[PDB]
Amino acid sequence: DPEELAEYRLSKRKQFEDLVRRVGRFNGGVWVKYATWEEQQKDFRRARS
Amino acid sequence: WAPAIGGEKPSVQQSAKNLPGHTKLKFRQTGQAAEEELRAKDL
Amino acid sequence: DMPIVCETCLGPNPFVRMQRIEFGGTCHISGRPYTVFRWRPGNDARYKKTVICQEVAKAKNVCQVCLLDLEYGLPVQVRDAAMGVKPDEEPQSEVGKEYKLQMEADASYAAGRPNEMLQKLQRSQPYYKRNQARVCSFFAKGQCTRGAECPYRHELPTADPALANQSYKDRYYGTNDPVAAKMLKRVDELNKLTPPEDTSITTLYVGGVDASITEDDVRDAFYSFGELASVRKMDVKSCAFVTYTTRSAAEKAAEELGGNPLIKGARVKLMWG
Amino acid sequence: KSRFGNAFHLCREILRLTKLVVDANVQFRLGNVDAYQLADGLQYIFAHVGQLTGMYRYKYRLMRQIRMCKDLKHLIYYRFNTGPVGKGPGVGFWAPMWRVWLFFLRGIVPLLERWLGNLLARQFEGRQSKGIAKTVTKQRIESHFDLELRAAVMHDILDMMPEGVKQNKARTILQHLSEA
Amino acid sequence: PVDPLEPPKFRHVKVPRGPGSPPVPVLHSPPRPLTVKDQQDWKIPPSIS
Amino acid sequence: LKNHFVGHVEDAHMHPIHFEQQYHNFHALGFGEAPSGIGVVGKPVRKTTQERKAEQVARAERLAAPFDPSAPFSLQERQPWASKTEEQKEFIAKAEAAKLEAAAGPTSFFHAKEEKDYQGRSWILPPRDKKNESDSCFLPKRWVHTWAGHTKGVNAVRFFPGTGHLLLSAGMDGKVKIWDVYGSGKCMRTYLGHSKGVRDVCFSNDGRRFLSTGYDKNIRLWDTETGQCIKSFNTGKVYYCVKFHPSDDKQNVFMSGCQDKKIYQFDTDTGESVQEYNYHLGPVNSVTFIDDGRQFVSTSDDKTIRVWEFGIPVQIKYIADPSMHSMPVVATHPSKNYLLMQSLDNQVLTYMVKDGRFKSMKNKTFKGHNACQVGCSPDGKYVMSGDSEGRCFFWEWGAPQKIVRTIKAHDAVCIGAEWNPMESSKVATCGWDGLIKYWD
RNA sequence: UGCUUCGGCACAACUGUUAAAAUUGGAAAAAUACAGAGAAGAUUAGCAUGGCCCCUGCGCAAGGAUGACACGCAUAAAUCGAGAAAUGGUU
RNA sequence: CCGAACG
RNA sequence: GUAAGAGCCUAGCAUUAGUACU
Ligand SMILES: [Mg+2]
Ligand SMILES: [Mg+2]
Ligand SMILES: [Mg+2]
Ligand SMILES: [Mg+2]
Ligand SMILES: [Mg+2]
Ligand SMILES: [Mg+2]
Ligand SMILES: [Zn+2]
Ligand SMILES: [Zn+2]
Repeated sequence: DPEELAEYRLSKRKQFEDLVRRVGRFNGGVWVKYATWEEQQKDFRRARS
Repeated sequence: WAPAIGGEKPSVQQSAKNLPGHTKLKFRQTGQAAEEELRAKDL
Repeated sequence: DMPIVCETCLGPNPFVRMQRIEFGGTCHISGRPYTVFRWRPGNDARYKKTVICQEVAKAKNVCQVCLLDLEYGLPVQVRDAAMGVKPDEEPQSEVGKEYKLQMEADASYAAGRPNEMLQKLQRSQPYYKRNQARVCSFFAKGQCTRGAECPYRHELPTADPALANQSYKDRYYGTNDPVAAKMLKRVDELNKLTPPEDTSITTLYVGGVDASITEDDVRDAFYSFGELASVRKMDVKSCAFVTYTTRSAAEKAAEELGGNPLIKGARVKLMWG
Repeated sequence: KSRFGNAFHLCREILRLTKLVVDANVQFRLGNVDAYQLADGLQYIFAHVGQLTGMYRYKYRLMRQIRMCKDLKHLIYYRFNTGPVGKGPGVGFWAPMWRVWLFFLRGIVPLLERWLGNLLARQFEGRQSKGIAKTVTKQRIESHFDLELRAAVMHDILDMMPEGVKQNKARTILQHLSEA
Repeated sequence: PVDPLEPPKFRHVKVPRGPGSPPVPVLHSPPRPLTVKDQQDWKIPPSIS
Repeated sequence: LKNHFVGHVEDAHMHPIHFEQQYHNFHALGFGEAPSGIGVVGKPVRKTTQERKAEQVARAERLAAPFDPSAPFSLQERQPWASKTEEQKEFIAKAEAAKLEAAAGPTSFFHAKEEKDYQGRSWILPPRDKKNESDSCFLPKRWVHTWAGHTKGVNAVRFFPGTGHLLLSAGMDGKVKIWDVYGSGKCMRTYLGHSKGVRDVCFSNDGRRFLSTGYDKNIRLWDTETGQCIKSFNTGKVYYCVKFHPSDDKQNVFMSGCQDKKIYQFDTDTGESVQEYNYHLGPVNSVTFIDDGRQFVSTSDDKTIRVWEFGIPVQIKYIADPSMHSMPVVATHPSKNYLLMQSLDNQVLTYMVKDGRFKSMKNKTFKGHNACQVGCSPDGKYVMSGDSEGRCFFWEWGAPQKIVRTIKAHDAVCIGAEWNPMESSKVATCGWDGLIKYWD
């Protein structure tokens, strides 16, 4: 859970940011996945954003 | 699927097509359908 | 149109010649080209220039030069600690930081009661000695030929060696800023009045009390932090005994009133009686 | 990554020519060369810029300065060697071809300052590779047509659908248009 | 005064465009009901190439 | 309600004398006029007629000088101006030379009753009462001992060569430790000095000396009985693998792998490095001697296993395949003909090395588990390894694809695994929980 | 230096991005080793699209493997109600 | 007439 | 066989701000 979590979270957030700068605007679907993932991480500042 | 949207120191790169040219406008004179000349007539 | 500057970083002269170098630098935080200002605070001074954007300055109410807060002149940590406010959320990345900036363009520090903590931990007169030449790096190595003429201080560096590596971004944001770290460890010791090995000594000595403060006035002082067992005046020493009924109440009274509180104006010291 | 363009190369062929000229005079001045050898070598430098510099590779319009200096050389050499004077080095009448290259340089100073300021700006500001508009050139003509064509069909699709119809069958309509 | 020989001093930075101005109420007339008929006369068969 | 941000900025217009005059009445003199029109600021910090006249005198005197129109002028001085505390700085520069040259201990806590036995014998002298159990090795069945005393997880333990009566392990607590197996099961004495956790263990031939590499970049060789440090070699490189040559002649020399990809063959006799092998490309993980100290094959983070000769600074042979994986642990098979390489892909590959003929024996490969030191059975029927979940795996020799024995040993990573050379079915397991178990 | 009632006046007025440095940090490259190329069978020309990807270029050209990337691998549950039956409580 | 880059 | 990139070690561009005690 510690600092191995945090870097898996860095990896999956960079994955999400990459996907979102690519595909985010032109085809929906993606922000729901990104936001539900950030909700799974119980990060609600991030998911609200 | 989605076009690029085109929203808008300054860069000092000067294009060749952006050098001064046609630096004054032609206006319509008396005889080329100027606006004050055309109120005068019944079109 | 005018720098946002610590009024220490303008020196004693009511008149300032300052050089205005528009697009003269990159903000040391937002990495942005901005208008730099350069000037000599006074005759013993060097030429200081602004270090950050004007916006990045007035965000955290810090000087454009010293990056210290504008109201109290203490690093952004010490003020954020006394402000009790959250860690900086602002993005460290510059893509992030510029995105935050271009957002805030298109659409909390002025309304606080003066914090006694910051006021207690600040300099009375201005640190003009911060506006002065660096130390002659050729005088250090013993190889300075410029003699007394050197515009650089002919002294050696007398500095903490963990210090002298300070980071702009960290002094602006508030993360591992060794100077404010030193300062908070200072206040940690001064907030550390030794509660002695004797657990049962339930009395606090109140010394340096000027005579116009009466025993019921110091009672009005100390009643808040716990029950008083007995308060005892002696103006000969200008001092007082105060015993409580519970140790933790005298601990409260030491901890809150150890950093030299002033009862009705008198600069008074506390000790474990 | 080390392929330089016509601005760099025109600048350095022009600097090679000024080196040649300056060096001709420095040879005269060190004493290694006569005044007659200096004059003949300067007129040689100015008549042989297509042989001595390679500057026409980076601005091929300066073939007309080279043709003009060749015509000037034919005329001057003909009128020079009339009589016993004959057929070799020794003619140093260099002001005609010198002024040909001075006209070249006056007219190309603004072009080259532009080009070199652009090179310096890309070096110091970086390439502005960001949302500046690409022309529709002959190689993009057919692909841009289809861009525009599909965008037009997409316009129409979104306007043709009734109010509560899932607006995502447009991709299959675009596939039907490809098929048709 | 700036040196006339001073080349361009700062490199240009790339950011994604911000959110924009805030949204505006969509002041529409009542939804007009899609029949199931007009749901079927906009069923687009899949394209078999 | 204010104009600027920190005050009010207002345009002004004066005549230029006034800015400068006031700026220099204060600037130079210290005290000047307030620009607000309110008083003055701060605290304060010609020519004549006889002197004027005397200068006129010297002028007319230089005029009275005789001029000789015949004489040229010469230049006499001709460039006189051109040809032209210290104590604190002396002390500071002394401190600079000091911090410059300075820019350019370990002890023992004995834990037995008495360090020697009844016959003047040191406790490391092998007891006679123990003999070899069975010519065949057997699989572990139950718990026997649990060697605890490690404040954090250990790196690995090793059985004392020949007799296997005691074992020495290095820990992430910073210490090397020695524990008895056959009698008391006690920690005999602690030996510390590593500035952080120690990295591995490799004992001397007869058990008198002991070399320990540390995460402090120091390789310290100390005693077994007396517990004194013999020497400590460091160069500023992080060490991973220690081994002295298995020959009894050159046991004074050891091996040292460092994440600088170099293998320093080190003199414990002289103290300075005897040989330097720099033919590796990535971090130095594992090294094992083969052919009776003749050949040493080294494991690298560039995924290559490189066999070399002792004394040959040119690598003998390199083996690095697209399916090769990180090699943290090498194990020397009893026959001296095989090596067990631990592959980061959760496998133990068996490589053949017989008389310089090294090949992949990709048929005899063990897999199924998840830097575990591989342990070899004394007769060669068993292979043991650590795994992710605290599990010790035992594979049969004829069937490395038939998982023989699964042992739930520890709660966390179990890296150290060693078959007792004197016992038949007692094993040693050591994990990253500070727990070590004995199997029987 | 003029002018001088020889007392003195007049004139002239604030350089320095202050370093011969000190740190200080970030960088492309090199080797190594990794591994090493669009489309649908193979082999292959490309021109695009999108952008916090750039490089070469004077570039509103052209090129960089169609410059790269992306490009979906949809373990994108795109998911659920209808009814009979039958069984469970209560009378 | 007349030569360079790129693909 | 392209030639792309990830990284490792070692790897010379920009900066002038900041150093306290009742
Ligand atoms: Mg294309
Ligand atoms: Mg292209
Ligand atoms: Mg091709
Ligand atoms: Mg492309
Ligand atoms: Mg093409
Ligand atoms: Mg091509
Ligand atoms: Zn300031
Ligand atoms: Zn000096």
